[PDB]
Amino acid sequence: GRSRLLEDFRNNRYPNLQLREIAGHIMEFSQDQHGSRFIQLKLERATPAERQLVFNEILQAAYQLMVDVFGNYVIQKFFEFGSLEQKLALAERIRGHVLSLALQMYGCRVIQKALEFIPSDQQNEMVRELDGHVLKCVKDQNGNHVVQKCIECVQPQSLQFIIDAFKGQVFALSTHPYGCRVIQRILEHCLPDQTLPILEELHQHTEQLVQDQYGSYVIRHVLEHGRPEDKSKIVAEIRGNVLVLSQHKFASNVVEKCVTHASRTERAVLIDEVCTMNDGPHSALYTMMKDQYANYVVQKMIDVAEPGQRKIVMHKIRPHIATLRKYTYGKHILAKLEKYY
RNA sequence: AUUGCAUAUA
Repeated sequence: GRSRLLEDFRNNRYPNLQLREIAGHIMEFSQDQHGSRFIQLKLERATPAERQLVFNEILQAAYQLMVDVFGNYVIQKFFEFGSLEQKLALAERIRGHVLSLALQMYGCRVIQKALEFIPSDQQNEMVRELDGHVLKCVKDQNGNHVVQKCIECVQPQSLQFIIDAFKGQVFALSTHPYGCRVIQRILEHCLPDQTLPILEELHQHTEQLVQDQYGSYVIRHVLEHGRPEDKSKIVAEIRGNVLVLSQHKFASNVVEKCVTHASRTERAVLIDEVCTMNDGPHSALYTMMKDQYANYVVQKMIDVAEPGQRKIVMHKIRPHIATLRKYTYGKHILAKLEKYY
Protein backbone atom coordinates (compact mmCIF):
# COMPACT_ATOMS: atom_id res chain seq x y z
CA GLY A 1 0.00 0.00 0.00
CA ARG A 2 1.35 3.37 -1.11
CA SER A 3 0.64 6.77 0.43
CA ARG A 4 -2.19 8.70 -1.22
CA LEU A 5 0.49 11.09 -2.48
CA LEU A 6 2.50 8.49 -4.38
CA GLU A 7 -0.66 7.18 -6.07
CA ASP A 8 -1.92 10.66 -6.96
CA PHE A 9 1.51 11.19 -8.52
CA ARG A 10 1.01 7.97 -10.47
CA ASN A 11 -2.24 9.17 -12.01
CA ASN A 12 -0.30 12.30 -12.95
CA ARG A 13 -2.26 14.70 -10.75
CA TYR A 14 0.97 16.66 -10.24
CA PRO A 15 2.37 18.10 -13.48
CA ASN A 16 4.67 20.49 -11.61
CA LEU A 17 5.26 18.64 -8.33
CA GLN A 18 8.48 19.83 -6.68
CA LEU A 19 11.17 18.11 -4.60
CA ARG A 20 10.19 20.09 -1.52
CA GLU A 21 6.59 18.93 -2.01
CA ILE A 22 7.57 15.28 -1.47
CA ALA A 23 9.62 15.65 1.71
CA GLY A 24 8.82 12.80 4.09
CA HIS A 25 8.25 10.52 1.10
CA ILE A 26 11.71 10.07 -0.45
CA MET A 27 12.23 6.41 0.49
CA GLU A 28 8.74 5.62 -0.82
CA PHE A 29 9.31 7.45 -4.11
CA SER A 30 12.79 5.98 -4.52
CA GLN A 31 11.39 2.45 -4.35
CA ASP A 32 8.93 3.34 -7.09
CA GLN A 33 9.65 3.18 -10.80
CA HIS A 34 8.31 6.60 -11.67
CA GLY A 35 8.83 8.13 -8.25
CA SER A 36 12.44 7.06 -8.68
CA ARG A 37 12.79 8.50 -12.18
CA PHE A 38 11.18 11.73 -10.94
CA ILE A 39 13.77 12.14 -8.19
CA GLN A 40 16.65 11.27 -10.52
CA LEU A 41 15.56 13.90 -13.04
CA LYS A 42 14.88 16.51 -10.35
CA LEU A 43 18.26 16.01 -8.66
CA GLU A 44 19.99 17.39 -11.76
CA ARG A 45 17.90 20.57 -11.64
CA ALA A 46 18.33 20.78 -7.90
CA THR A 47 20.36 23.20 -5.81
CA PRO A 48 22.78 22.01 -3.14
CA ALA A 49 20.13 22.66 -0.50
CA GLU A 50 17.34 20.79 -2.32
CA ARG A 51 19.78 17.97 -2.91
CA GLN A 52 20.70 17.70 0.79
CA LEU A 53 16.99 17.58 1.64
CA VAL A 54 16.84 14.34 -0.35
CA PHE A 55 20.16 13.06 0.97
CA ASN A 56 19.01 13.17 4.60
CA GLU A 57 15.98 10.91 4.06
CA ILE A 58 17.88 8.37 1.98
CA LEU A 59 21.02 8.25 4.12
CA GLN A 60 18.99 6.76 6.96
CA ALA A 61 17.87 3.76 4.91
CA ALA A 62 20.65 3.69 2.33
CA TYR A 63 21.21 -0.06 2.61
CA GLN A 64 17.61 -0.75 1.58
CA LEU A 65 17.75 1.50 -1.44
CA MET A 66 21.09 0.06 -2.57
CA VAL A 67 19.59 -3.37 -3.11
CA ASP A 68 16.35 -1.97 -4.54
CA VAL A 69 15.36 -2.59 -8.14
CA PHE A 70 14.33 1.12 -8.34
CA GLY A 71 16.13 2.63 -5.33
CA ASN A 72 19.65 1.93 -6.51
CA TYR A 73 19.52 4.53 -9.26
CA VAL A 74 18.86 7.22 -6.66
CA ILE A 75 21.91 6.21 -4.66
CA GLN A 76 24.06 6.04 -7.83
CA LYS A 77 22.99 9.59 -8.63
CA PHE A 78 24.64 10.85 -5.43
CA PHE A 79 27.89 9.00 -6.08
CA GLU A 80 28.31 10.78 -9.41
CA PHE A 81 27.08 14.38 -9.15
CA GLY A 82 27.12 14.97 -5.41
CA SER A 83 29.09 16.59 -2.61
CA LEU A 84 32.22 14.97 -1.24
CA GLU A 85 30.58 14.83 2.19
CA GLN A 86 27.65 12.87 0.85
CA LYS A 87 29.81 10.40 -1.05
CA LEU A 88 31.81 9.71 2.11
CA ALA A 89 28.59 9.28 4.07
CA LEU A 90 27.35 6.69 1.58
CA ALA A 91 30.78 5.08 1.27
CA GLU A 92 30.42 4.74 5.02
CA ARG A 93 27.07 2.88 4.82
CA ILE A 94 29.01 0.46 2.60
CA ARG A 95 31.52 -0.58 5.27
CA GLY A 96 30.84 -4.24 5.99
CA HIS A 97 28.30 -5.01 3.25
CA VAL A 98 30.55 -4.78 0.23
CA LEU A 99 30.61 -8.49 -0.53
CA SER A 100 26.89 -9.06 0.02
CA LEU A 101 26.34 -5.98 -2.10
CA ALA A 102 28.78 -7.14 -4.77
CA LEU A 103 26.95 -10.46 -5.15
CA GLN A 104 23.65 -8.59 -5.21
CA MET A 105 21.83 -7.65 -8.42
CA TYR A 106 21.33 -3.94 -7.64
CA GLY A 107 23.91 -3.65 -4.90
CA CYS A 108 26.67 -4.44 -7.37
CA ARG A 109 25.59 -1.54 -9.59
CA VAL A 110 26.06 0.79 -6.64
CA ILE A 111 29.43 -0.67 -5.71
CA GLN A 112 30.59 -0.16 -9.28
CA LYS A 113 29.35 3.43 -9.38
CA ALA A 114 31.00 4.02 -6.00
CA LEU A 115 34.35 2.62 -7.14
CA GLU A 116 34.39 5.10 -10.00
CA PHE A 117 33.72 8.20 -7.91
CA ILE A 118 34.99 7.87 -4.36
CA PRO A 119 38.63 8.73 -3.44
CA SER A 120 41.43 6.14 -3.38
CA ASP A 121 41.25 5.80 0.41
CA GLN A 122 37.63 4.70 0.56
CA GLN A 123 38.30 2.79 -2.64
CA ASN A 124 40.99 0.64 -1.07
CA GLU A 125 38.89 0.21 2.02
CA MET A 126 36.12 -1.25 -0.13
CA VAL A 127 38.45 -3.52 -2.05
CA ARG A 128 39.84 -5.10 1.15
CA GLU A 129 36.37 -6.38 2.02
CA LEU A 130 36.73 -8.82 -0.88
CA ASP A 131 39.82 -10.50 0.52
CA GLY A 132 39.39 -14.26 0.59
CA HIS A 133 36.19 -13.82 -1.43
CA VAL A 134 37.78 -13.06 -4.80
CA LEU A 135 37.12 -16.34 -6.58
CA LYS A 136 33.56 -16.45 -5.29
CA CYS A 137 33.18 -12.94 -6.61
CA VAL A 138 34.81 -13.60 -9.93
CA LYS A 139 32.55 -16.55 -10.66
CA ASP A 140 29.48 -14.49 -9.76
CA GLN A 141 27.25 -13.08 -12.50
CA ASN A 142 26.99 -9.98 -10.31
CA GLY A 143 30.32 -10.19 -8.51
CA ASN A 144 32.42 -10.33 -11.66
CA HIS A 145 31.53 -6.88 -12.96
CA VAL A 146 32.49 -5.52 -9.55
CA VAL A 147 35.87 -7.21 -9.75
CA GLN A 148 36.38 -5.90 -13.28
CA LYS A 149 35.49 -2.54 -11.81
CA CYS A 150 38.22 -2.67 -9.18
CA ILE A 151 40.97 -3.69 -11.60
CA GLU A 152 40.21 -0.66 -13.78
CA CYS A 153 39.62 2.05 -11.14
CA VAL A 154 41.66 0.96 -8.14
CA GLN A 155 45.43 1.19 -7.56
CA PRO A 156 47.03 -2.02 -8.93
CA GLN A 157 49.01 -2.45 -5.69
CA SER A 158 45.81 -2.59 -3.65
CA LEU A 159 45.14 -5.51 -5.96
CA GLN A 160 47.92 -7.98 -5.12
CA PHE A 161 45.61 -10.18 -3.05
CA ILE A 162 43.67 -10.68 -6.29
CA ILE A 163 46.67 -11.89 -8.24
CA ASP A 164 47.52 -13.92 -5.18
CA ALA A 165 44.28 -15.89 -5.41
CA PHE A 166 44.57 -16.38 -9.17
CA LYS A 167 47.77 -18.42 -8.85
CA GLY A 168 47.16 -22.02 -9.88
CA GLN A 169 43.82 -20.90 -11.27
CA VAL A 170 44.59 -18.74 -14.29
CA PHE A 171 43.69 -21.67 -16.54
CA ALA A 172 40.44 -22.62 -14.77
CA LEU A 173 39.40 -18.96 -14.82
CA SER A 174 40.32 -18.23 -18.42
CA THR A 175 37.96 -21.06 -19.36
CA HIS A 176 35.21 -19.54 -17.22
CA PRO A 177 32.65 -17.21 -18.86
CA TYR A 178 32.97 -14.62 -16.06
CA GLY A 179 36.52 -15.56 -15.07
CA CYS A 180 37.95 -14.86 -18.51
CA ARG A 181 36.44 -11.37 -18.21
CA VAL A 182 38.48 -10.70 -15.08
CA ILE A 183 41.71 -12.13 -16.45
CA GLN A 184 41.42 -9.83 -19.46
CA ARG A 185 40.88 -6.70 -17.43
CA ILE A 186 43.89 -7.68 -15.34
CA LEU A 187 46.07 -7.86 -18.47
CA GLU A 188 45.16 -4.24 -19.21
CA HIS A 189 45.48 -2.51 -15.85
CA CYS A 190 47.86 -4.56 -13.69
CA LEU A 191 51.59 -4.23 -13.04
CA PRO A 192 54.25 -6.44 -14.71
CA ASP A 193 54.99 -7.57 -11.19
CA GLN A 194 51.50 -9.04 -11.45
CA THR A 195 50.99 -9.81 -15.14
CA LEU A 196 54.20 -11.83 -15.31
CA PRO A 197 52.71 -14.78 -13.42
CA ILE A 198 49.50 -14.63 -15.48
CA LEU A 199 51.05 -14.60 -18.93
CA GLU A 200 53.24 -17.40 -17.62
CA GLU A 201 50.30 -19.62 -16.62
CA LEU A 202 48.73 -18.79 -19.98
CA HIS A 203 51.58 -19.83 -22.26
CA GLN A 204 51.89 -23.17 -20.48
CA HIS A 205 48.25 -23.72 -21.52
CA THR A 206 48.16 -22.09 -24.96
CA GLU A 207 47.26 -25.35 -26.70
CA GLN A 208 44.24 -25.83 -24.44
CA LEU A 209 43.06 -22.22 -24.37
CA VAL A 210 43.19 -21.88 -28.15
CA GLN A 211 40.42 -24.45 -28.38
CA ASP A 212 38.34 -23.22 -25.48
CA GLN A 213 35.08 -21.35 -25.94
CA TYR A 214 36.37 -18.66 -23.55
CA GLY A 215 40.07 -19.51 -23.48
CA SER A 216 40.52 -18.20 -27.02
CA TYR A 217 39.18 -14.81 -25.94
CA VAL A 218 42.02 -14.38 -23.53
CA ILE A 219 44.44 -15.53 -26.23
CA ARG A 220 43.12 -13.15 -28.85
CA HIS A 221 43.42 -10.39 -26.25
CA VAL A 222 47.17 -10.94 -26.08
CA LEU A 223 47.52 -11.22 -29.82
CA GLU A 224 45.81 -7.87 -29.96
CA HIS A 225 47.22 -5.89 -27.05
CA GLY A 226 50.08 -7.87 -25.51
CA ARG A 227 53.86 -7.55 -25.75
CA PRO A 228 55.46 -8.60 -29.10
CA GLU A 229 57.46 -11.33 -27.37
CA ASP A 230 54.32 -12.72 -25.72
CA LYS A 231 52.67 -12.71 -29.11
CA SER A 232 55.53 -14.60 -30.79
CA LYS A 233 55.36 -17.19 -28.03
CA ILE A 234 51.73 -17.81 -29.01
CA VAL A 235 52.70 -17.62 -32.68
CA ALA A 236 55.24 -20.37 -32.06
CA GLU A 237 52.57 -22.78 -30.86
CA ILE A 238 50.22 -22.26 -33.81
CA ARG A 239 52.95 -23.07 -36.34
CA GLY A 240 52.89 -26.62 -37.68
CA ASN A 241 49.29 -26.92 -36.60
CA VAL A 242 47.59 -24.34 -38.75
CA LEU A 243 45.47 -26.70 -40.87
CA VAL A 244 43.95 -28.45 -37.85
CA LEU A 245 43.30 -25.36 -35.73
CA SER A 246 41.59 -23.73 -38.67
CA GLN A 247 38.71 -26.16 -39.04
CA HIS A 248 38.17 -25.87 -35.33
CA LYS A 249 35.45 -23.52 -34.08
CA PHE A 250 37.44 -21.48 -31.57
CA ALA A 251 41.06 -21.99 -32.63
CA SER A 252 39.90 -20.89 -36.05
CA ASN A 253 39.44 -17.35 -34.69
CA VAL A 254 42.77 -17.38 -32.85
CA VAL A 255 44.57 -18.43 -36.00
CA GLU A 256 43.18 -15.38 -37.77
CA LYS A 257 44.61 -13.17 -35.07
CA CYS A 258 48.05 -14.75 -35.21
CA VAL A 259 47.74 -13.82 -38.84
CA THR A 260 46.32 -10.34 -38.35
CA HIS A 261 48.81 -9.45 -35.66
CA ALA A 262 52.01 -11.40 -36.27
CA SER A 263 55.21 -9.77 -37.47
CA ARG A 264 55.46 -9.43 -41.25
CA THR A 265 57.85 -12.41 -41.00
CA GLU A 266 55.66 -14.65 -38.85
CA ARG A 267 52.81 -13.78 -41.19
CA ALA A 268 54.96 -15.02 -44.07
CA VAL A 269 55.82 -18.23 -42.22
CA LEU A 270 52.19 -19.00 -41.44
CA ILE A 271 50.91 -18.22 -44.92
CA ASP A 272 53.61 -20.41 -46.37
CA GLU A 273 52.58 -23.18 -43.95
CA VAL A 274 49.23 -23.75 -45.70
CA CYS A 275 50.76 -23.60 -49.17
CA THR A 276 53.92 -25.68 -48.71
CA MET A 277 52.84 -28.33 -46.17
CA ASN A 278 50.43 -31.01 -47.31
CA ASP A 279 47.13 -32.81 -46.76
CA GLY A 280 47.05 -36.02 -48.80
CA PRO A 281 46.14 -35.33 -52.45
CA HIS A 282 46.22 -31.54 -52.43
CA SER A 283 47.70 -28.91 -50.12
CA ALA A 284 46.12 -27.84 -46.83
CA LEU A 285 44.69 -24.86 -48.70
CA TYR A 286 42.48 -27.12 -50.82
CA THR A 287 41.14 -28.51 -47.57
CA MET A 288 40.68 -25.17 -45.80
CA MET A 289 39.07 -23.28 -48.65
CA LYS A 290 36.01 -25.53 -48.36
CA ASP A 291 35.78 -25.87 -44.59
CA GLN A 292 33.17 -24.05 -42.53
CA TYR A 293 35.81 -22.45 -40.34
CA ALA A 294 39.13 -22.56 -42.20
CA ASN A 295 37.63 -20.76 -45.19
CA TYR A 296 37.64 -17.66 -42.99
CA VAL A 297 41.33 -18.11 -42.28
CA VAL A 298 42.12 -18.36 -45.95
CA GLN A 299 40.21 -15.12 -46.41
CA LYS A 300 41.99 -13.30 -43.63
CA MET A 301 45.22 -14.67 -45.04
CA ILE A 302 44.67 -13.30 -48.53
CA ASP A 303 43.84 -9.93 -47.01
CA VAL A 304 47.07 -9.45 -45.05
CA ALA A 305 49.39 -11.28 -47.46
CA GLU A 306 52.08 -9.19 -49.13
CA PRO A 307 51.44 -8.77 -52.87
CA GLY A 308 54.29 -11.24 -53.33
CA GLN A 309 52.77 -13.97 -51.22
CA ARG A 310 49.25 -13.12 -52.30
CA LYS A 311 50.09 -14.31 -55.81
CA ILE A 312 51.10 -17.87 -54.90
CA VAL A 313 48.26 -18.44 -52.44
CA MET A 314 46.11 -17.31 -55.34
CA HIS A 315 48.08 -19.37 -57.87
CA LYS A 316 47.70 -22.37 -55.56
CA ILE A 317 43.96 -21.78 -55.31
CA ARG A 318 43.12 -21.06 -58.93
CA PRO A 319 43.63 -24.66 -60.07
CA HIS A 320 40.54 -25.75 -58.12
CA ILE A 321 37.82 -23.30 -59.13
CA ALA A 322 36.00 -26.51 -60.09
CA THR A 323 35.47 -27.64 -56.50
CA LEU A 324 34.99 -24.30 -54.72
CA ARG A 325 32.10 -23.71 -57.10
CA LYS A 326 30.41 -26.71 -55.46
CA TYR A 327 31.02 -25.44 -51.93
CA THR A 328 29.05 -22.98 -49.85
CA TYR A 329 31.67 -22.34 -47.20
CA GLY A 330 33.86 -21.29 -50.12
CA LYS A 331 31.75 -18.98 -52.27
CA HIS A 332 33.48 -15.93 -50.82
CA ILE A 333 36.93 -17.40 -51.41
CA LEU A 334 35.77 -17.62 -55.02
CA ALA A 335 34.76 -13.98 -55.55
CA LYS A 336 37.93 -13.01 -53.69
CA LEU A 337 39.70 -13.89 -56.93
CA GLU A 338 38.01 -10.70 -58.24
CA LYS A 339 40.38 -8.70 -56.07
CA TYR A 340 42.83 -10.65 -58.16
CA TYR A 341 41.21 -11.39 -61.50
C1' A B 1 28.54 -13.85 -36.12
C1' U B 2 27.57 -12.09 -43.07
C1' U B 3 28.75 -19.45 -43.89
C1' G B 4 31.71 -19.28 -37.77
C1' C B 5 31.96 -16.86 -30.97
C1' A B 6 31.23 -13.85 -24.63
C1' U B 7 30.07 -9.99 -21.62
C1' A B 8 24.72 -8.51 -14.93
C1' U B 9 19.22 -3.33 -13.70
C1' A B 10 13.49 0.17 -14.79
